[PDB]
Amino acid sequence: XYXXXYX
Amino acid sequence: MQIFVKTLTGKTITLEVEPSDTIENVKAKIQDKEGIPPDQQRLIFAGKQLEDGRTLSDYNIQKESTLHLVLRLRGCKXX
Ligand SMILES: *[C@@H]1O[C@H](CO)[C@@H](O)[C@H](O)[C@H]1NC(=O)CCCCCCC(C)C
Ligand SMILES: *[C@@H]1O[C@H](CO)[C@@H](O)[C@H](O)[C@H]1NC(C)=O
Ligand SMILES: *[C@H]1O[C@H](CO)[C@@H](O)[C@H](O)[C@@H]1O
Repeated sequence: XYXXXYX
Repeated sequence: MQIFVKTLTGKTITLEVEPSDTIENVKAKIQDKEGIPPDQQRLIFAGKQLEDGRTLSDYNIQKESTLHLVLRLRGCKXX
């Protein structure tokens, strides 16, 4: 991880 | 045309929209009637989680329809 979203 | 937004509280609210108004505009129209932040609304209709950037006509939502105002589910996809 280390980013975000949400998809 | 006119639509209805039934909520968890069970209180039906009469909204007055147009075929051109986007879903987000509808959500924001609720912020004018109640004060609920649009960024906290999730309109469900016909077992579908209506997208923000998309008009009513795209969903074929016809006159005198009833949507559901639930709370945005924090997704678990992502990180
Ligand atoms: C990310 O969202 C998940 C739910 O979808 C949570 O379970 C998870 O704990 C969240 N992790 C976070 O770090 C949330 C944001 C925390 C603040 C980030 C500030 C940035 C780095 C400037
Ligand atoms: C995360 O993305 C999903 C995509 O299905 C969405 O349903 C949910 O509202 C999002 N959660 C947020 C923006 O916190
Ligand atoms: C979720 O998955 C998509 C796949 O395209 C990535 O682009 C995104 O950054 C995240 O990993």
